[PDB]
Amino acid sequence: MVLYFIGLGLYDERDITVKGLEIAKKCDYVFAEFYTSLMAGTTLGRIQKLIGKEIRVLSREDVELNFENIVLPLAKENDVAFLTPGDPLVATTHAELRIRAKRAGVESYVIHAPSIYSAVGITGLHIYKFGKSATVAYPEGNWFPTSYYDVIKENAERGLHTLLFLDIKAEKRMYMTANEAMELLLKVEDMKKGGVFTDDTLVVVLARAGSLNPTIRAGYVKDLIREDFGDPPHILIVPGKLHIVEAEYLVEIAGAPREMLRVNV
Amino acid sequence: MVLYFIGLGLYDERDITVKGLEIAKKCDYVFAEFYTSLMAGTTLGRIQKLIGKEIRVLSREDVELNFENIVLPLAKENDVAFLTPGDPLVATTHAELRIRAKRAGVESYVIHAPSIYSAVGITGLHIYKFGKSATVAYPEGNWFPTSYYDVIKENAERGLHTLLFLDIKAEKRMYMTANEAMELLLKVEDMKKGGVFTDDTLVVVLARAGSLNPTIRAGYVKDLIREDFGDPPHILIVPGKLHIVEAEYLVEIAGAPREMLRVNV
Ligand SMILES: Nc1ncnc2c1ncn2[C@@H]1O[C@H](CSCC[C@H](N)C(=O)O)[C@@H](O)[C@H]1O
Ligand code: NA
Repeated sequence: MVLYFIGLGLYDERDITVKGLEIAKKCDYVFAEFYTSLMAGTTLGRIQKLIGKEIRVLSREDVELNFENIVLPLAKENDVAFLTPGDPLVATTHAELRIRAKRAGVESYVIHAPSIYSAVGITGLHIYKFGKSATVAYPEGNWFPTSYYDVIKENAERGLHTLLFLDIKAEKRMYMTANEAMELLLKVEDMKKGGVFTDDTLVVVLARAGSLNPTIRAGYVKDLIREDFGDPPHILIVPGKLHIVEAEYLVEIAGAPREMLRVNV
Repeated sequence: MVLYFIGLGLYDERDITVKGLEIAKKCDYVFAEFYTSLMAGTTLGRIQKLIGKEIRVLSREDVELNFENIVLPLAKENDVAFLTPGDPLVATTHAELRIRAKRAGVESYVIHAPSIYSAVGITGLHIYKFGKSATVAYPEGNWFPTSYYDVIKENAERGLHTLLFLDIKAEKRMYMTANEAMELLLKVEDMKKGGVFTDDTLVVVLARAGSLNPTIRAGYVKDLIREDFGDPPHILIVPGKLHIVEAEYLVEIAGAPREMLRVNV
């Protein structure tokens, strides 16, 4: 009669909380999805070994179209867990799944875990300063989406930072690199001409948040657009005007260029 | 030899990540601060038991003025951990502590944990739609803070949701309730008369996120301002423009008035 939405955390199998693990171990059935994000520092096998339960993976269609006939039926007579990377309900559509549970007479509880939304705090950028967030999508066919560029413009205009998620093809396991993200934004700038993203724009790249050795880099596009940030996934941030302490942290921790202490503060 | 910034999570000792627990267990010295937030479902005793180490609690003064005198010295010859509620670098000034560590020749690592910043997901509000965040502070003497009101105005203007961290006076055991926050806001509205926060404003309250049964309520200020939302900690959220599914979740899960199902596009 109970469904537990349990977050898996940022990087590897140890990013799940003690509460989430203990609850997952007591569940009769455990489902998981890895289409919204992928746990780059571990594997399904390692996660299954830690939880000590067989994990049935669900595709996007399984969830969005058939959550009520795949997961909920079992949650009516047993304790069921639904595992997701990061913090449950961060993914836009996930919250609605609790409404489906209700309508099916199934109770649901949420067990939180670290999310990139809060983990980006490791860049030294003040969390309260983040504005609306967005996702950089690949252009294709006759479709060139550029809304993420407008998001950056509006936030920046108000001195706010912009958290940018990069495109991902979970199934195909193909990621968009921060490098590719920068190339696309430069292309959009050439069309929009809004002076929002140029070779002189200061950006921050975060890779493998959650690991003991994440990659945190900050600098100007002209210098970072060809740098090697390691294996995906990458997160790109376009910070608004920086608080002095933010710039110093980037300089001291992320090896940012001295220049930003005077140019972007 | 090294310093660990380890987050403890939202509610109780089990909100720490497996990674954080296993590392905390093998540290020679463990320090902690419990003034940046309230973990209403645990005690120092329970935390010490889980980690199996004695924890020396530091005050805001100990940290902000003497971190390099109390913590760092030991990190030069031992493995030290500094524990904090939620995520160590979120809505705190702890990021700056890493600079002190570096300048002292001490390498540091960060172990994230569930944070209120991402936990807002349980409100059903799309996380990407939150804009600049703010803190509602207790007026002090003739000083009556009001900046948070302008933040709400800026966000609502963009149709973005506003997350409001609430004040805390740890040494006085004082934790601002959502009720007190709304009262202060109504008073600021009377002074500024910007039509930003009135009795008809839709607000969302999230109390004791992280527990298995947090209080999640949504509705008009006039109806919520005197409602008992349970023990602290609380956060107040003032949504911007709602998507259909957001409104639906507020009604179905947060008990909002069914008329809120209708949205003014
Ligand atoms: N579990 C919880 N439930 C509701 N509000 C919470 C909360 N934890 C923190 N808060 C809010 O956040 C404020 C502290 S700011 C510190 C946040 C912490 N670093 C984190 O990552 O979560 C509290 O005063 C309250 O306003
Ligand atoms: Na945000």
